[PDB]
Amino acid sequence: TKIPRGNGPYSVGCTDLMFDHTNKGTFLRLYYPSQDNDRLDTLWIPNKEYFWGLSKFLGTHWLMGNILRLLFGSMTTPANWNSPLRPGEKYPLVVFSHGLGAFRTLYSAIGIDLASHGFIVAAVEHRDRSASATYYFKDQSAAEIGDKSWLYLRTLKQEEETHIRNEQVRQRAKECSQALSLILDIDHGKPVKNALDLKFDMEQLKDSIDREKIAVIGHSFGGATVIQTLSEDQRFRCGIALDAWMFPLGDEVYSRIPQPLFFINSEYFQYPANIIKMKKCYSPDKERKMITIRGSVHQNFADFTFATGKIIGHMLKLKGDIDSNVAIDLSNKASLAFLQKHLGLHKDFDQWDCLIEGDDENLIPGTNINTT
Repeated sequence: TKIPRGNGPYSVGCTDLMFDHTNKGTFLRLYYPSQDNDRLDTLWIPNKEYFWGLSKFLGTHWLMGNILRLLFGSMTTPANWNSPLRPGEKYPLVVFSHGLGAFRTLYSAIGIDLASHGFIVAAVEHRDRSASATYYFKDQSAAEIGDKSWLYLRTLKQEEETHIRNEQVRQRAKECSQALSLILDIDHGKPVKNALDLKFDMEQLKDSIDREKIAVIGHSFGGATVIQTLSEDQRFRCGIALDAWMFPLGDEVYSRIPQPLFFINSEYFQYPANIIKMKKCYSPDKERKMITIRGSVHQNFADFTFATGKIIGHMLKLKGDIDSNVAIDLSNKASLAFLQKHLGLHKDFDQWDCLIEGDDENLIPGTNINTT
């Protein structure tokens, strides 16, 4: 695999958690500091139907689905599948929200890097029909047999976009808050039966969370989801929006976000109608920071930027002018510095405080889009 290993000192484990088993329950992929580092064997895209959904998302035919599966169906991401959680420390928690057409496993480069620095990361899978695909179970017996019900991305008419994208962002925010509540309840001993039968004992998570140190992060639609989530749920102490797509948000939200918020943008994705909405979040009584990564594209924040070579990836707009490892390192280091500042962590991530200010050859303070 060319998804980078995390740069921090902790070994990284990965598992999946679904509870309850229904379409209204929570589904997430967990990245976490692992006690041991025995093999990097997590499967990146774990089911054939995700490839089918990606093909529908792309507007391609039957054939693209099977082809993606042949190329990437056995690819790993560098985490220890179902490895025990590293004991004896409480970890800060990130809930992560994916973009339109994505699903929970496609931001492992970020999730694994955070976990390697001592975070637990809960990457939610949304059931708002913004994921290319997702699944749930119609009853407990279906969960026991592994009898999955698939839900695929909803395509919208233009007259639908304003109302449905706003309904979806509100559902997404609810799903982020629900995921946080599930993890906090497990932390304080709620018995949970994972609807997935996996060799990770969820009781390991009891007393494992630093409950004051919680953040929400997300890409694209997931960046709008950060803002909607912060507005509704003050258990989240700060947010980081990766190339936020601001269209889904209602006007009411802009004034209702007390928490610190960091915008990390790609150079080649942003446009004035979107940036003006980020600017609406600024106020002298609030902490808002923005940086833009030079030479990057929207896909630099997701794992398909690592899936292909330099030339095909550039042609497919999965890669920008900047090296993908260089770009994700800048985003991850700036994120860590921001998290340390606003969660009050006692780590050394303040070595990267300069990146929050845009002070790097590969960063722009603020944005290239000067509109206001």
